[PDB]
Amino acid sequence: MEKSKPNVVFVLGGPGSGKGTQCANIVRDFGWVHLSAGDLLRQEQQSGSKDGEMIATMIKNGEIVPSIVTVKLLKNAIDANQGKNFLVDGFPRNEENNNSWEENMKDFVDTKFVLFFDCPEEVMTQRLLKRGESSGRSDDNIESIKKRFNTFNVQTKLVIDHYNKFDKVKIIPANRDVNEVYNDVENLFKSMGF
Ligand SMILES: Nc1ncnc2c1ncn2[C@@H]1O[C@H](COP(=O)(O)OP(=O)(O)O)[C@@H](O)[C@H]1O
Ligand SMILES: Nc1ccn([C@@H]2O[C@H](COP(=O)(O)O)[C@@H](O)[C@H]2O)c(=O)n1
Ligand SMILES: [Mg+2]
Repeated sequence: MEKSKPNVVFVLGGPGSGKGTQCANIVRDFGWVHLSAGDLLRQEQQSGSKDGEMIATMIKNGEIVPSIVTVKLLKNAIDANQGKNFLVDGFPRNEENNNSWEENMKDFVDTKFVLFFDCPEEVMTQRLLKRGESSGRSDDNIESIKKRFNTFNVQTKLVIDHYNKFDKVKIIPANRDVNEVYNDVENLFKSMGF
C-alpha cells in the first residue's frame, strides 16, 4: 500500500549498437518508460539553457557531459513518471556518471541490471553513417563516431566491468537482424519477471 520504487535497467553498448531501437520495443511490449540520456541532453541544449552550448560541443566531440547536468535531467523525468519503470539508455557512461546516480538516486529506485548490447565497431560505424543520412545528429559523422568509440572504450567498458563483478550484466549479442535481437530481449525481460 506504499507505492513501489521504480525498477531501472541501464542499457549500454557502443554507439549504434541498437540501444534506442531495442528500448522502443521494450516500451511497446512492456510499458516501461524509455529515457535516452543522450536524447535528454540534446533536448536540454535545444532550448538554450546555460549548459546548452557546453552540451553541443561535448556531444560533437564524443565527450561525457558533467554528471550534475545529465543526472538532473534523468531525475526530473523519473520524478514526473511515478509508478513507472525505466530504461535508462546510454547511462552510466563513466565512473562519475555512476557515482552521481548512486548519490542522487539509490534511495529512490531499484536498479536491477545493465543490459549490454555487444556489437563490432565496424558494424556500428556502418549503422551510424546510415543513421547519419537522415538523423541530423551532430555526432553521426566519421570524425565524431571514432571519438565516441574511444570514450566508450576508455571510460565506459570499466563501468560494465564493474557491474559484471556483481553479476549485474546481461549481454545480448547485437550483430544480427533487429527482430532476432529483440526476440532475445523480450525473452530476457519475461524471464526477469517484467
Ligand atoms: N540489429 C540491427 N541491425 C541493423 N540496424 C540496426 C540494428 N539495430 C539498430 N539498427 C540501426 O542502427 C542505427 C543505430 O541504432 P540506434 O538504436 O539509434 O543505436 P544506439 O542508440 O545504440 O546509438 C539506426 O539507424 C538503427 O535503425
Ligand atoms: N550519460 C551520457 C550519455 C550521453 N552523453 C552524450 O550524448 C552523446 C550522444 O549519446 P547517445 O548516443 O546515447 O544518444 C554522447 O556521445 C555524449 O556526448 C553524455 O555526455 N552522457
Ligand atoms: Mg541512442
